[PDB]
Amino acid sequence: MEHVAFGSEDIENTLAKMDDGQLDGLAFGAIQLDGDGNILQYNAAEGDITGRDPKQVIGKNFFKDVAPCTDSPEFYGKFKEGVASGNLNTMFEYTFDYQMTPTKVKVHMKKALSGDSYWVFVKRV
Ligand SMILES: *C(=O)/C=C\c1ccc(O)cc1
Repeated sequence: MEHVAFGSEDIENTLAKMDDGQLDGLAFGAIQLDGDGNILQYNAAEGDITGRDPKQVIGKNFFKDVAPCTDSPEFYGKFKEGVASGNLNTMFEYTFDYQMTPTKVKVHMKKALSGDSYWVFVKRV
């Protein structure tokens, strides 16, 4: 494992160092998105929760194609405000139900340490 706790204060500094191999060692799901919603990285833990094959979702649009259940003011709306503002740090519960057994999760969205990239972290609740 990669020892990083969900919701740590400096999580973006810790994950700046990890390649896809390392992101697969996290105990929670991690998605890296550009400012458009396109998927840059998708770890193994997220695949275990949603059933998606990480390698097959890279390059798709998260809100339009892969996870349309998050295309709502409660998820996408917050993301788009964060991108626009250039700052984002929010945590909330959500239910993932597109093409899967409805699953309650905790979501943490936060701006990456890198210019136009944004993290989505997920864990079961
Ligand atoms: C609603 O969109 C649920 C499904 C889903 C699929 C993949 C990811 O990463 C999140 C949510």
